[PDB]
Amino acid sequence: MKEQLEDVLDTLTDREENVLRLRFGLDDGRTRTLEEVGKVFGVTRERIRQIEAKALRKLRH
Amino acid sequence: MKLKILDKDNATLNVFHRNKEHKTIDNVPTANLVDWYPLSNAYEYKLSRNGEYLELKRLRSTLPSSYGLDDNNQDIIRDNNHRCKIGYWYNPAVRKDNLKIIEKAKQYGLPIITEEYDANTVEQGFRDIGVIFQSLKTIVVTRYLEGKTEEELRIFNMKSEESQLNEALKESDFSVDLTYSDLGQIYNMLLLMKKIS
Repeated sequence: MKEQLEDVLDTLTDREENVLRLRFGLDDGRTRTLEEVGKVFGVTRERIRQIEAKALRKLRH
Repeated sequence: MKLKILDKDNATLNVFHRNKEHKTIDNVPTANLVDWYPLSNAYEYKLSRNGEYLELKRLRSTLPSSYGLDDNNQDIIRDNNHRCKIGYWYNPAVRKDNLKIIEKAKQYGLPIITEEYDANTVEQGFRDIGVIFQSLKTIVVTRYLEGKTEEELRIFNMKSEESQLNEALKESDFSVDLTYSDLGQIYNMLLLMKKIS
């Protein structure tokens, strides 16, 4: 799943790859909450959750 | 906007054109990347109508207003000191604000994209910025629990950390999102440094 992510994020815009990256804390190591990520990118939590719902769903087809 | 750093001699950039048409600029320089590339998260580059310029676009975001562009003002977007030219990658404005960011990262004690770095330095960079974030939320809740007076107890402290941070940032200081924005842009810098290795 770690190798598939680095290709699934390359199919997303940088601003989405970065919210998923910040949230899940790939290079960060630690995990960021929905609110923190929402503060970093200046957007609501529901939107971030929509990005997650767009990325995690891409790992199917 | 998609910056795909290929072989570490150049890169390619995927941007929108006209009404969401797809265009790609090859032979994109990775050195002196500080100059033209925006670290904002609230802006992105868009190919000019007569495609020889990359001009800024303000995204829907509650982030601060960098680069002097507050609202996709066409008279500013089309200005030569607020847009890049394909071939001669200046910025500009972008260079100023990005230099300010690189000053902030210097203040925090994080490796910057202007000087020498390897994978180790960048890894340490992310490792430290994580500490910075954690400390930031910790302080954002610490200096918040002074009202009380005993309303916290074991009723407020109930789950979850997401809820706690929501209720705490709901009435937090206005500067918090500015600092968070700074950290965001710095994070983008560290990310650029990471993918350049």
